[PDB]
Amino acid sequence: KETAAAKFERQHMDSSTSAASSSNYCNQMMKSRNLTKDRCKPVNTFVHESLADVQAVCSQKNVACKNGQTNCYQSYSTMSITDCRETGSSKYPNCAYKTTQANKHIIVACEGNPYVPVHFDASV
Repeated sequence: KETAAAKFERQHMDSSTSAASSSNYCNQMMKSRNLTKDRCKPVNTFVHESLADVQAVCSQKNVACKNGQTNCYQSYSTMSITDCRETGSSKYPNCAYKTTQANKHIIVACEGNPYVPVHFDASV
């Protein structure tokens, strides 16, 4: 099956755009990366950076994840991100999101060898 590292790239990477271009970015990206297949995922963030700079965050500032684990790392620098959150008119299978573009540090959890990101924790 799909690895955890691969799932993180499918759900959170968008190196092909520098930022969200319009209010429909979340609606199309959510559908196209298959994040609405079984149900509407309520929150999800896309990162508009090269995959090498996001993988490097596993060698940056070690911090505690929101749930207590200690395999979390925070970016020394801010990154371009898009936050997608479900709207009031969202109704499966027609999931609807609100697009929010912004610049913040990212917090991810890392695992394996090579040691890479496997989950998006938060943006701060």
